[PDB]
Amino acid sequence: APDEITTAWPVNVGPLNPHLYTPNQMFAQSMVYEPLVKYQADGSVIPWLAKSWTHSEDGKTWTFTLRDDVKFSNGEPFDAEAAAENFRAVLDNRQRHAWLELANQIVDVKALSKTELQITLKSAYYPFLQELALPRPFRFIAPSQFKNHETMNGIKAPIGTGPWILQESKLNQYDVFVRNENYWGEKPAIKKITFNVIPDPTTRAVAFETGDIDLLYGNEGLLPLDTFARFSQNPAYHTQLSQPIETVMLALNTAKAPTNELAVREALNYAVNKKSLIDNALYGTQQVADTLFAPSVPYANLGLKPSQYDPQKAKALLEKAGWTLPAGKDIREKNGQPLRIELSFIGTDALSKSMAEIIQADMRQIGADVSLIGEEESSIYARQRDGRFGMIFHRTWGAPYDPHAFLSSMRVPSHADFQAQQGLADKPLIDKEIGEVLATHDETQRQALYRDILTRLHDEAVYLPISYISMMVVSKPELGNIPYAPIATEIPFEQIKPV
Ligand SMILES: O=C(O)CN(CCN(CC(=O)O)Cc1ccccc1O)Cc1ccccc1O
Ligand SMILES: [Cl-]
Ligand SMILES: [Cl-]
Ligand SMILES: [Cl-]
Ligand SMILES: [Fe+3]
Repeated sequence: APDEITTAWPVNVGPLNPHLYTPNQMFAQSMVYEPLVKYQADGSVIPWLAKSWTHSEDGKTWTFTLRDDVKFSNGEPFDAEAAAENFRAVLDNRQRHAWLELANQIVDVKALSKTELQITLKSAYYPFLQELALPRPFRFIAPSQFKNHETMNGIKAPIGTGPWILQESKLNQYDVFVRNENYWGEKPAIKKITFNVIPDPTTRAVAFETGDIDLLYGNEGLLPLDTFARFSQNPAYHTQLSQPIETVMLALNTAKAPTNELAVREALNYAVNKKSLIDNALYGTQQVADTLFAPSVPYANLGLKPSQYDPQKAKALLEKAGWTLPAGKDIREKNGQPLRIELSFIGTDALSKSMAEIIQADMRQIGADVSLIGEEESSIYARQRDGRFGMIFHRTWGAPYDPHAFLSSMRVPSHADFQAQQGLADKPLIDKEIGEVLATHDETQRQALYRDILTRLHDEAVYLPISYISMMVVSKPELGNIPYAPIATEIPFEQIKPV
């Protein structure tokens, strides 16, 4: 059976409501549900469920011409009415989509005919098409599967137009997908995909070694990185490591002592030998990051000055700010108060703990006492939401979220980035400029605004960028080369071709 594969995920795929978040898993929502326009690696979108579109003067009114040959997996038609109903269902839950500015921008969605769909916006929102292309929430479930003409209170069957259909799910055991034999587009070569629920990274590696799974595909947490490196030399196996997809960093709390001091945040940014951190904890598998966004990120090639590892400079910065060493102690003090910073992380995540131990050791060497606070996932999520941290691990979102959607979300108070930035004197100016950059028509102004926002965030040392991380693959050689999807959160199962 070379047209059936078995893979793994730490949890079940969830209900596969196209319009909700946890516990829905994005890769799976993307397997079943499809967008009007599809994101491509080059930053553009191509026609998808919409074959063409135009906008008014006045980029506020958009009219999409939809395909007329698409059916949902249950045989019901996809048309402008079905699409319009989906937009209504999403926007009936508007507050849950605040992070995504398109959700605050849509004023009206109307089916003008079976094939003409009209969307009107508040303002001329530039990233409109890219946001329609996201895994969620703007993808389409058969409206017959709404509950009481909504999706925010749940759905019936997870019926999409996509190339995969969920066959069955068993909580804490597995999820099975089958090829859609009535897909409007190209038939996948793979007919069946089974996801075994395997929460532990070493258990996932063991399941591969035993032959129990055929494919593992994910970020730096996919499997232990020492094991991945051994696998890459094993001629019985296939492995891949993509080019970097996003940044991993610390976020520093500018509203909490002692990270409220610019000098402290600058010093911390000179204290870490990132190459050593990566060679120590990540087995050399990732790239050093010195800016929030890699220079390859749209609008982010700004020539920002890196803070290279320089513990002499880190110490001098702290000294100048009045943090000095008592005899004969290693931890600096100012006004008799110790230079102590809490780093909270998920206590069961071994990679986080490994990185945190390295960070603690590096910062001790410059006289900062980092306290490691390892907690359960729920408590960490609460800390980020509410600003109850000194430092936390954080990551960017990858294409096409970076930079515009990541920046957009910095304005949302109940999230880590706003919370980390809350202490900055220029936070209001930053949030103003983020609003402006999303709305601006003037392309030179757009570049200037991105420059200013990213330059302030960099110069104010809000983050401590660590690494640009890659997607990783481990596979049975019989599966062949495994492609990557343009959207960092999607897995392109329909492009796998064992041939
Ligand atoms: O992540 C948040 O801060 C809030 N999420 C909005 C932005 N995410 C997009 C999304 O969830 O679709 C960004 C994102 C990008 C890439 C991978 C994962 C990911 O979540 C919504 C969100 C809400 C509840 C639980 C988990 C969630 O992700
Ligand atoms: Cl989740
Ligand atoms: Cl490797
Ligand atoms: Cl001072
Ligand atoms: Fe999210």
